[PDB]
Amino acid sequence: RVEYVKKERAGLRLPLAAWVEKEAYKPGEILAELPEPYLFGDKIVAAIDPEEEVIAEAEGVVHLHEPASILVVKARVYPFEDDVEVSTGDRVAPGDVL
Amino acid sequence: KISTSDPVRQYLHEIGQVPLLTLEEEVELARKVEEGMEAIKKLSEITGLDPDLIREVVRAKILGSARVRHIPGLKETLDPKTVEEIDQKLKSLPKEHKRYLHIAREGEAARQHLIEANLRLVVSIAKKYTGRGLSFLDLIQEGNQGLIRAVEKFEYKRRFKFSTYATWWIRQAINRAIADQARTIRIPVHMVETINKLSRTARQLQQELGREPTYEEIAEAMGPGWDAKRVEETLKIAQEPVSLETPIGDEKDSFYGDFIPDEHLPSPVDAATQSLLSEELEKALSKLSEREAMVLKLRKGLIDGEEVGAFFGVTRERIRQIENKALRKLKYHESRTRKLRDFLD
Repeated sequence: RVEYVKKERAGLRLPLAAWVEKEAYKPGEILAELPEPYLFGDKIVAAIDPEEEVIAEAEGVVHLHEPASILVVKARVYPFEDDVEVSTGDRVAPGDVL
Repeated sequence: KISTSDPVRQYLHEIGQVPLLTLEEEVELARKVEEGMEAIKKLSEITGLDPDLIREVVRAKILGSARVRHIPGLKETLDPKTVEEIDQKLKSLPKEHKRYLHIAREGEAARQHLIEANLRLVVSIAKKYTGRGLSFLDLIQEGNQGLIRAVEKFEYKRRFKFSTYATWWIRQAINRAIADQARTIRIPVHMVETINKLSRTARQLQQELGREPTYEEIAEAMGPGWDAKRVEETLKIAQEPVSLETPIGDEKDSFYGDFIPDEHLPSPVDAATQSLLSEELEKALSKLSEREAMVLKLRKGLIDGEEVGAFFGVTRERIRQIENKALRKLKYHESRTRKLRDFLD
């Protein structure tokens, strides 16, 4: 698990900057967000933003590190239903019986 | 083994394990603390369950089981059925709604760490409001009573750091804790202050004259409504109570206590008086015409000692009427057989 970010490229990450760069939270240009290799799901421009903020106007800001937390835990993605005992874990995405 | 070295060691470790980043992680847990309230206030807008409920069932799901709701507080809530059924309603919430609970949980969770972290900040301040009348651990304790108090009030949206915001609250806590638990006898904060100035001026007074000021000088110096009467009155209360138990005279076995007499009790020559009084008064109380005698026997005698609201239904005139005549007729048959003459009382 990794915590915060800064700048170099933003790919396969969270919904944070998803608003900073309207293209993917207003329209659907995140697939065109790549600058040039097209004519010839997460990913961003070469490098455009620096920290954890809100950009109506750079208001909620916070410039800081990026932690690499090693939490020894077992991360399941697509758990399924086993109903012998009480339905443990979870389902694919719908119900959350946890 | 000798306390505090542990209670300090207890968080130097944890803190020493997780000192939350000055901005980042304080902001992290900060943000994850407001969306808590937001969430819960909204859950309530859907569950009908009072904010207390939603706020109480999310804590018991994270920090402690049924056990926590049973001992700290009695059984108003069923260990099983109550809580479980409350949370049972949070799962029934649609995706959109079950969304906040998942937040409410992680949030309270966030409230945990943030507080645990700044536990070193407490003792720091606490390291100064030391000499007053509050144990050091106690000081720390009511000190946390202002820190966690901060957690509710903070506004991460307002960019000012946390550490410094807790400062105020914390110091506020310790201060009330000083005005409350420091003495055996309780005095108001108003008089509390009124005592410092009154002791703070004595200082500049010791400074010159040489004479430990008369209640006149100290009175002038202080200000407006300060009369010599007041200061002599305001200092008696200043002094701290004296031990009922203290080495008296030639400090040996003789304990200060035997030196204070008793009173509520009728020392024999008082009980002996009741038996004569009571038996004699009641006697003369039998050679009178029931009425007035009784209403005045029961009036001054029984309930609580208003000639008007005196007798049952007869007017004031027949009240006084038989009164001054009966009472007085009473006095002159007793004076004869001198029973009550010698003022027993």
